[PDB]
Amino acid sequence: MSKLEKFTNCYSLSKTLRFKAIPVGKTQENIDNKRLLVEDEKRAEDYKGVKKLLDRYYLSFINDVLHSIKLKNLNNYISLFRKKTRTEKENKELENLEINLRKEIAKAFKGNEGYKSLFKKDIIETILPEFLDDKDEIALVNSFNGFTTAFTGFFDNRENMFSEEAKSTSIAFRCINENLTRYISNMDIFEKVDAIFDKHEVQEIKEKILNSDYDVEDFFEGEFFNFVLTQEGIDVYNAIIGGFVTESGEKIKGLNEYINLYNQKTKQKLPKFKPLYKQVLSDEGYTSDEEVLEVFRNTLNKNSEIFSSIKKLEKLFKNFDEYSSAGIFVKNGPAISTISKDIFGEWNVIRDKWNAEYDAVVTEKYEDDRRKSFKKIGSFSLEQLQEYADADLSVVEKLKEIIIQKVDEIYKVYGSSEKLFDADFVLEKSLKKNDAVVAIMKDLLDSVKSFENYIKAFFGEGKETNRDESFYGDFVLAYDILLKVDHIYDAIRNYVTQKPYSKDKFKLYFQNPQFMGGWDKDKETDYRATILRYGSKYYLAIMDKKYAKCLQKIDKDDVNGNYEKINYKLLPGPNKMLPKVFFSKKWMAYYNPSEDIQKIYKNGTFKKGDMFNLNDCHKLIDFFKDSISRYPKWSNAYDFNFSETEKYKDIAGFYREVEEQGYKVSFESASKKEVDKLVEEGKLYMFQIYNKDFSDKSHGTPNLHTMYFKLLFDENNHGQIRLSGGAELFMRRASLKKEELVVHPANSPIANKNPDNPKKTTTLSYDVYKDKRFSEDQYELHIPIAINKCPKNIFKINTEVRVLLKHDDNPYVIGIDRGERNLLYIVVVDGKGNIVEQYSLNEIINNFNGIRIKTDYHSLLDKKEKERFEARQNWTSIENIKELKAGYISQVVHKICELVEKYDAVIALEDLNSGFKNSRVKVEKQVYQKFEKMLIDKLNYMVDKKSNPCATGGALKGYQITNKFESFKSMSTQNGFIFYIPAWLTSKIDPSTGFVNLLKTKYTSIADSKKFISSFDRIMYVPEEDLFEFALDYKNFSRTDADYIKKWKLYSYGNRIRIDWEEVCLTSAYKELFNKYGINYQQGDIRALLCEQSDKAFYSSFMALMSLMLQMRNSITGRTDVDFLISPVKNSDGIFYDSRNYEAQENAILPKNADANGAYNIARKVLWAIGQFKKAEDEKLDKVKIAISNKEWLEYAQTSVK
RNA sequence: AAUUUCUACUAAGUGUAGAUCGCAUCCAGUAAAG
DNA sequence: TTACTGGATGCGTAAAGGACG
DNA sequence: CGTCCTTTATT
Ligand SMILES: [Mg+2]
Repeated sequence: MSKLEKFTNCYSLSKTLRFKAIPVGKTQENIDNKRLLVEDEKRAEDYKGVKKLLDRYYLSFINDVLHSIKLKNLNNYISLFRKKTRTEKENKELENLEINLRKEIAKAFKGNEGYKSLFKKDIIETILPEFLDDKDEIALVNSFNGFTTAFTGFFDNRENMFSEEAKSTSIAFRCINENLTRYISNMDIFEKVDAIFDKHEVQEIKEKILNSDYDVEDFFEGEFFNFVLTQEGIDVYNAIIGGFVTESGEKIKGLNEYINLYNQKTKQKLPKFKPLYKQVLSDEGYTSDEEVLEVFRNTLNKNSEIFSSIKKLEKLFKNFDEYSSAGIFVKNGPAISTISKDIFGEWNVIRDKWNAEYDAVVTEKYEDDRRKSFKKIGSFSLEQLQEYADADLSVVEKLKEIIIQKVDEIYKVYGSSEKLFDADFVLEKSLKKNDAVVAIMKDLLDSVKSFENYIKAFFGEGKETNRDESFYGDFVLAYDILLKVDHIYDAIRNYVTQKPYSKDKFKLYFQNPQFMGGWDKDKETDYRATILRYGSKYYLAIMDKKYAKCLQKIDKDDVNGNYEKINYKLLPGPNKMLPKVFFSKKWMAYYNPSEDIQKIYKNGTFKKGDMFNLNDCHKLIDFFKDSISRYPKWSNAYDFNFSETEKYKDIAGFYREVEEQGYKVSFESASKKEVDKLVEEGKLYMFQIYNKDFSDKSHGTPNLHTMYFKLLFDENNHGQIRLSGGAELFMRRASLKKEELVVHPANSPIANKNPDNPKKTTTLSYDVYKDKRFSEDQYELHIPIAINKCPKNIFKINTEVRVLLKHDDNPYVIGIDRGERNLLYIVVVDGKGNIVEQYSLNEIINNFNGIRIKTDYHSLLDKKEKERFEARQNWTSIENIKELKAGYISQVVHKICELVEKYDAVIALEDLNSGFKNSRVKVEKQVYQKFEKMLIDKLNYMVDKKSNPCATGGALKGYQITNKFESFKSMSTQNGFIFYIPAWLTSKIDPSTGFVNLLKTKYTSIADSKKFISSFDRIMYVPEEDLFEFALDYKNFSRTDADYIKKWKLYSYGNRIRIDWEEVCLTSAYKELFNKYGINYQQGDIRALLCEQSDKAFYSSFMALMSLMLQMRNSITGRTDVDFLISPVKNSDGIFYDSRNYEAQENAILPKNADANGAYNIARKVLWAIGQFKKAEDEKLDKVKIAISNKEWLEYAQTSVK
């Protein structure tokens, strides 16, 4: 009974293995003498050029069919689409009409005589040349005759456009699912807003845009949809909505622009038309230090247009007082937070001063309709913001001094960068080497980017009642120029952040358009590539064009050494292959098929469906079985042992066997002298298939991909991992020069980088070079493999995980959380919430033999964050931080694999689609999304390298506990052994009671503080404990619906940390506050005494002391020792939870700190989800809803503790 | 600081630990408030 | 002020079939 | 003829 070992052999997946290809003997000389690498480097450049020409005809062909087309269901479909109350029967009716519309478009493409020609040999040889009218381009298309097969990959990408399926690539999908849906949405908007378009206004658009051929009204009729399937038609429909610029250039207004003015001027909010997506085929980075520089000097020198727009905006905002503050607006969003801080010094006083009108009891249903109407507002005027400004304070004037300050900072940074704009300037060193120059460019780009992004706020996205067009004329003219710095900034950074070496490479064909397409022995002559073995080494052997049969004549040599030549036989896609070989002209004449058989096949009765007859399909199987016996190329290759015909449920049952049996890989001997003579003579080219695990010097654990490769040829592998066709071979030219490589010379000691490593220094007898693999031309071989090609353990993975989890008695859950003090933190938990393991993943411990050496990835990030600070915040140090985290999670992935294998344990992760990231965490959402992907990817085939391959868990019996990755958005609910969870109330929660602070202790008023004190049931001093006790029922406070116990007694127990920072003893601080105001706190219930006090400084110290008491999480930034969690509430045995009581222990039953609490509590929400499983029936486990609500969580956290 | 490739390395000396789905094609613009 | 690649397509083929000398 | 390039068949 192990939940893990029930998830093997579940579904197939493809993977690619990569290797260096090292030429052997005279291979590279003979490749050089034949100029093969030059031919292929040119062919790659021509190949990319031909595809763009091929696109042109494909584009032109699409318009021919799209213009002719007329959709049949159009009116009926649109009405059914519009009904908002459709029976489920009518929803399936709509799907049928939607499918038929896509089929009308696709069948219009595929019904042509011409369609079949586009993806055949003919297009390059004949159809394209006649189409083109340029002599040069026709010559390029002519370069690829006899090379048509190599275009197959490109053809398929285009076949996707003409599919009828609802897929992103399809034309019919763009037309029907996307454009037609938008068209219908625009008809709805049109009828509401039809009248406001002026009679003159429409007659304009008909002559200016339409050219008088159609009326603007036609474009919002359903039957007129056919016009807009073409890109030409889309351009016209979008032009009505957006507006047009004629050949004369006169600006023509658009319908959506009219709507803007109306809703603006009348302070209304009518809807606006969606433009139509482009058709599917209608219409790069800087490459050198000289180009990167040339753009910086051209776009940002002191007489560039961007610098001209800065001088105009300086003159515009210098006259800020001259304009109407009622017609100047600031877009609502983050810019409201910033500008609020800029002038008052406070983020949320602008928040308050419109809360001032809007602001007293708070049901969250009212608090959302509060908080929401809030977000609805689009912008604020300078007058509205001045209405918020206290008297004697001018909002416009101190905005002027802030904007003007930002332009003066640009001009100062220009003077520090002035020599970078001399026509005389030349570059001494490369930019990445030249930290000084890159820092100068960055400083200037930043000062202009920040000025741009800050000024962008003065829009109001209007859509805005009467705007100061005198201000927004000069402002829009200058800003559209200034906006160009965004593209410039991103391009220059992306260049500096790049690596020094280049991964650029090109494909090698060896003059075969289907080169190395497959490995089948019979096709070895046609493909001219095969695999050899000599001891531990493996080789790719390529037969030269003039000697395709040279390897076939070789025989085994009894006396001398022998290569092992691969014997690879595959029967691919038997459902696809079996008919073509048996219904081919060549075989159909040989073997008389009874009319029943060709009927059944032409009728489709063997295929499952309403046309399906078991006996008919059975008859087809026996026909195939007999023909396979008569077909000896197949019968002799594979030892076929078919199940008896009568057993088969469908035709796929017979195919499934043929597919599994249709695979064989063995090796044949071949004379090493004869083969090596072929290589010497130039008849054969030989590369060693190589990574560093094949080196003589290599020792210790190999790469997981090295194991996959060797297992392809291991006789203990029985179709678990098949060697797939479609391998490719590339040349990646050297990107670095050897003389320019960083060297650590031999016999001189090199300092080690790891602080934890005891050995501080290493000395070798040989030289070592940084990035040596890019200082030389390198072949690389890509090999596709097929894992679990015939899966036998067919079940829905989530349903099985739910069945096992329910009936599993002691479910183990692995919780993972992101901490502020800890990159990641792990808590493993048994089926009842007890903590089994808890530790930080700040240090990755690497094992080699019995030795252990750890790496503190938290200290690595700390040193690189300090390196970021030094040298401002350099473009590279951010990349170095981004890559180091990416390599960190690849270490953690294996640490979770062990824990899943060790505890047979389910994983608990944060749902990043719902939760909100505090940004105190070191691992930002983006790096964590990447992690949760890698976790998914590894769990499709989870393998422990150090396990014996035949074992379950080993490289031949990998675990499949996770479905294939789909999207970041699909990382919700559950993916097999992984459950995604909201992070709400996982850290700031007492693990020993489930208690949470639901109180709002922010001070607003004396009157608001009095109702707060009165809402408690009792506040008294407890002499026998020297504590203050605050009894409360959460029902007497607002926004407290989620709590389940309701009644709690708080205590001023222990210390807190106020935030610089100070330590506050709660009990004595309350006594200090009460003594300052003459309150007698020993006199039983004190509640009347506090409310009697009339001083506001009392209630502010009182609310602040309540804030500290309910602040269960206490930290000092920069003090990793202080992250303690303390509860103001007692448990069952009258103990207060204090996380420092458990951080001391080696094995603690409760979390050791705030970061462990989250990982502890993320795992407990899975336990709740397992609890819901144990409530349902085996058949309805699919129906059980996993997502936990805050009210279900607080009920579980407060009852499960006991 | 060597790598099929990536990160961390130097890991006891031409390398260590973990990870690693390639190749082509198309369409995109969202986000985001204790 | 944000950092946007993120989504989905499709192949991972041997043997029929034909063109060209 | 052979040889090389093409085209094909799809639960
Ligand atoms: Mg290794």
